[PDB]
This record gives sequence, structure tokens and C-alpha cells, in this order.
Amino acid sequence: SGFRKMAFPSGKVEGCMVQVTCGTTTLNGLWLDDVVYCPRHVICTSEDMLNPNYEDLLIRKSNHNFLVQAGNVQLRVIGHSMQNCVLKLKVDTANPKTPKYKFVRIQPGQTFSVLACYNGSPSGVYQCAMRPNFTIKGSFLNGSCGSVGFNIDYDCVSFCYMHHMELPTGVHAGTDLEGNFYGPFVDRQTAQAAGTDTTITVNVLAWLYAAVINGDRWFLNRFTTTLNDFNLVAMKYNYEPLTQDHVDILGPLSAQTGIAVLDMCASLKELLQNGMNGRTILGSALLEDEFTPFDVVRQCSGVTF
Amino acid sequence: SGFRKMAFPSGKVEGCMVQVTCGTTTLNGLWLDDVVYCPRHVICTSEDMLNPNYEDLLIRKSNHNFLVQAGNVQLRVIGHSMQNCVLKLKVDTANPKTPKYKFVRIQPGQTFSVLACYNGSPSGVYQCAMRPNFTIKGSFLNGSCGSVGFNIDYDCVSFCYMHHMELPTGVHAGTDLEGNFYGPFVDRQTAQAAGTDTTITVNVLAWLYAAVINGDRWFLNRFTTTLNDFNLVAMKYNYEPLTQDHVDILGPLSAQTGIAVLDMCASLKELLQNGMNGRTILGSALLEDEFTPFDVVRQCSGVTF
Ligand SMILES: *[C@@H](CC(=O)OCC)[C@H](C[C@@H]1CCNC1=O)NC(=O)[C@H](CC1CC1)NC(=O)/C=C/c1ccc(C#C)cc1
Ligand SMILES: *[C@@H](CC(=O)OCC)[C@H](C[C@@H]1CCNC1=O)NC(=O)[C@H](CC1CC1)NC(=O)/C=C/c1ccc(C#C)cc1
Repeated sequence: SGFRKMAFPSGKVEGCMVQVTCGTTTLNGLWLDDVVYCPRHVICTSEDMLNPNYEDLLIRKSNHNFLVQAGNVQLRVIGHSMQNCVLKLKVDTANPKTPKYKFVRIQPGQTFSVLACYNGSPSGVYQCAMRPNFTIKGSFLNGSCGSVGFNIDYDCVSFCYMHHMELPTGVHAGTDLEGNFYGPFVDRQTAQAAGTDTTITVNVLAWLYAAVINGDRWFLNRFTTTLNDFNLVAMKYNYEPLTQDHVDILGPLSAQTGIAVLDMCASLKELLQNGMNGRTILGSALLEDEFTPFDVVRQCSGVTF
Repeated sequence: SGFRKMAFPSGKVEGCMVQVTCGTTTLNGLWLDDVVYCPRHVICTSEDMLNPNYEDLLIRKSNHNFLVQAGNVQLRVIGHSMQNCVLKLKVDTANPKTPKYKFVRIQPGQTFSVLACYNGSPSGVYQCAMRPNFTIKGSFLNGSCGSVGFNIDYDCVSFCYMHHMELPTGVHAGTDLEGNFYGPFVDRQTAQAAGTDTTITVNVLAWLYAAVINGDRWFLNRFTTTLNDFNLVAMKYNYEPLTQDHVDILGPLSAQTGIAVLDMCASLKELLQNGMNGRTILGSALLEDEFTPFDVVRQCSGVTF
């Protein structure tokens, strides 16, 4: 028993990380088959970042201006192209460590692991959620751009995130691996606001299920509630509306625990209106919304990869 | 910026995980050179575990009673020995993926990463602290025994923990890689008490520094305190006393933020006496004590492996 914020094992992604240097600028790239993916702002001067014209900056760049290093082996760049906010560098060698992989665009509320890297070398791994306002609460210093987010299924790495920037509020923004930003952000050094962020109601419920399995059952109540009744209280606290799809997603947890979904909703409604009166849930004094229902099942059933 | 509970990249350890079976009992082993290390209770049945005589049980076992799989290849066991609570299984081929490694006995208050495994395959990675009462707050199901905790120093993997059991309070207990339990525990299915746990004061301070680095500074006050005055209050709240060794360890963090250790101690002294007043620190309503000063420096300055 016990419940921890758990990342995927990173080994398959570690073997794809490389260092990419353009002039004064070094960051991380992802090396899959014969292609290295990285943020296109590798080509920028620190001046350029205020308002980069990326098309014109790239024209001044030849293949030899891109230094790609994998371990201590320089890879030879034989082509370059810009797709949205990512740069694709063709190299003369395919990564022998390329795992089975897919590029995916995740949905707000879904989770993934981040392998934070510097100079092409992995430094640590942690689990994030895509917030409803399309930011992530990460841990990223200068030099970390090019770090990627991913899920794993058995043997397949689903790449869903590449890191590009921090907002004034201290949260993080990035692209999918096709270079398309999540949310309304652009890759330049300027004031950028994220939306108001809501709480991922379906994830809080899944987490409450995990808590019950694990000994924290004091918030369960005799009362019940309807979906519409529950949702009226949810808006008041800035929680995402709960839909029948969300109910159905929670179905398996309901079954394994014998706690109907709307009974847990009733417990969450009462937690929201009255707080925790000195008790904790899975060691936290705040409701936690960055475990999906699948995360909860994976962790409480020992799913492997 | 940002501050997350961050595990070490796990690839070097994933390549050493294997499945170990003896009769009806399957758990994880750690394959380094031509030795597989696993918990000795792999040789027990369910009944045996109420009160095992491990020496007698091992005598009934032969090399061929031990089934070791590395991926889908079977490794032939050619020798076996008990060392304290771990079994050493000599195999016919050395692990080509063996990292540079050390076996270390860690100290209470130190942290490490756990690669939680089932049937020899990794399911996830997370950061734990060895509590002052020599338990860890992990996430372990049946089948997870033999999972290891470790730290990485550039290319060197320091293995410090192997998982063996769960206590009635829901926390976890295990051994170093020589088979010596942390704390007063035995590998038998009986109710066992850990002591009263205490809060790792030096770690809370380190986290307060991480909070300031990252924009949560409301708790800073203009006072200072003595190590003796501070420790009189700490002990009222079940905090480990702070020594001069602890101050010195916090020195570099002090220097990088310009906040003297004893000024942060004054801040923590107020937080304990006045509570947080519904404010949060790094997204927490509670004081966090599972980040060491080194964890904070490494994350807030980008050390890589
Ligand atoms: C990755 C940079 C990198 O690795 O390449 C340079 C070697 C950076 C990650 C940032 C660094 C600090 N925390 C992060 O997550 N990315 C950047 O620095 C962005 C580069 C621009 C996209 C092209 N820039 C920023 O993140 C800055 C954002 C910002 C602008 C203005 C204000 C105000 C007021 C606040 C934040
Ligand atoms: C891993 C053992 C394993 O994988 O063996 C099967 C091949 C187990 C991890 C436990 C399982 C539940 N959560 C865990 O972390 N380890 C064990 O099951 C222990 C085996 C004994 C060392 C020989 N047994 C326990 O951990 C159980 C302890 C216990 C809890 C509560 C009470 C009471 C009242 C009495 C004993």
C-alpha cells in the first residue's frame, strides 16, 4: 500500500537525449531514428529572443552551424527544417536506441512524466499534469528546453510534450512534438498570461478513491448527491464540471472499492464546503488533482512496462 | 524555476532488474556482474512467513529451485548464499548493463529514488526519505519486494535500499544491499512497531530556502534566533534538534540566497508557533521534510548525471 506521485521509468527516453548547440546557444534535443527534434529557439541570440523572426534567423544557418552531440560523439547534421516551433535536424546516423514510439497531443487533465535535462544529459524525472489552462507546474531552469514529456505503454513511448518556456506566474509552457504549443503561447521573451486555471474534478475523485484503498476513509459520508447537484457546488469552487464520461471513466475504481461514483462526489462536495478539520488525505492537507483515474489504477494494481 | 519531488533518471537501474522465482514465490532481483541479489523470503511459502527458520528453509533449496529471468532469457543459477536477509544468487553470465556502483548504508534524513518493480519489470520511480525511525513512506504492493532504492553520482549508482515489507501503520521497511535491515525490523509476518517518527528539521529548512528561491517568501521575518532557543521550540513540535553540523550543511544555501541559516531558523520557529494561516508554501499546506539541502541545490542549480 501507499500512494506516491510516480513517474514512468525513464530509461527508454534517456537513450534518446542529445545536446544541440547553435553558436552561443545550447539546449536538448530528442534523437529518434535519423532525426533530432529540438526547440527552434536554439538558433536565437539572446537579443533575438525579444522578437525573433524565426524564418529569417534560420536562413542564416547552415547545417554545420548545428552541433549535435550524443554522449561524446558528434552527430553529422545533413538537413534541417522548421515545423511550427520545433526544428528537425536530419543526421547521418539513426539512433540504435530508438524505442517504439508515437507522437501524441494530450488533453487537459492528462498526466505525463518529464525527464528534465541539461546539456543533453538527464538530471531527474517527475510527473506533471496538463492544467486546464494548458500550462504545467514543472521544474525547469535555463538550459532545460528540449526536455520532453512522455507516457509509456508496455514498450511504446508516447511523446507528448517538449519544453520551451516559463510564464510570469512561475508555470511552464511547451509544444507537442510537432511543434504546436499547448495553449495561447508563442516562443518569445514577452509577458504572456495563461487562462484562469480550474481544478480537475475527475482527478480529485480518483485520488479520493486511492485514499480510501490506503486507509484514509474518514471523509466518506452517508449522504448522496446527483450529478447536477454536485456540479452546482463544483462551479462555486472553480472545479471542472463532471460529465457522464467522467463518471464512466471512474467506473472501474467504483467497482473495485464498492463506493458508487456519486457517493464519492457527495464526499467531495462536503470536503469542499467544510475542509478537512485537521485531518489529511494521503498525507496532504489539500485536495490533489494531478492523478488521473488510470494513474490510480496503474499504481494500485502494479502495472509494469 | 519551480520545485518538484524529483527522482533520479532510472535507466541504469532498470537494466539490472530481473525476476526471481522459487516455487510459488516470485519477486524482483538486482543483477550486478554475475550476482543477483534478492530478499531471502523468496524461499518461503505463505505459511513459512509467520515464523521462518531461514537457514533450514535454504537447506531444502538447490540452484535449480531458483528461476531467474532477465527479460525473456533465463539466467542459470550456479551458486547461492545467504547474507543476513538477502540471498545472493550466482549466475552463469554477468550483466552487460552493470553500471559503476557502490552499496551504501544511508543515514536517517537522507533521500533516495525507488524503482518500484513487479515480476522484474519497472512500474515507476519516486523519491523517498529514510525517516528518523528507519521506515520509508513508499508505494509497494505484493510482488514489489526486491525493488531497490538508489542515488546516482554522475555515472556511479549508489544502491542503498532493498524493499522487504510493510508495517501495520502502512509504512515500509527494508535492508541495505548487504541484507541488514534499517531499523529494528525482522523479515517475518508479525505485527511490528516503528518508533515515533520525527520531522527532519534540516530538510524543512532546505525546503524553506527552495520556497524563497521560487517566490514564496511571505514567511520571512526580520528576527534571528540562537540554535539553543530554536531547539527548545523544535522539540515541543517533535522536530529533530538542529546541530552545528546541520547549520554548516545549510551554509551554501544560505550563501546563494543571502539568508543566514539562523534567520531561516527564526522563520521556521514562527511557522511552528503560528501555523501557516491558510497560506501555502510551494503548493503545500504542510511543512515538507523529504528534501535534503543537497536535493535543493541539485534541483535549483541543474546538476546532471
Ligand atoms: C529554455 C531555454 C534553453 O534551454 O535554451 C537557452 C539555453 C528556457 C526554459 C525557461 C528558463 C527559465 N525557466 C524556464 O522554463 N526557455 C526560455 O527561457 C524562453 C526562451 C523563449 C522561448 C524563446 N524564454 C522564457 O522562458 C522567458 C519567459 C518570460 C518573459 C517575460 C516575463 C516578464 C515580465 C517573464 C517570463
Ligand atoms: C513483498 C514480498 C513479495 O514480493 O513476496 C511475494 C513474492 C511484500 C511487500 C508488502 C506486501 C504488501 N505491501 C508491501 O509492501 N513483503 C511482504 O509481504 C512481507 C514478507 C515478510 C518479510 C517476510 N510481509 C509483510 O510485509 C507484512 C507485514 C505485516 C503487516 C501487518 C500485520 C498486522 C496486524 C502483520 C505483518
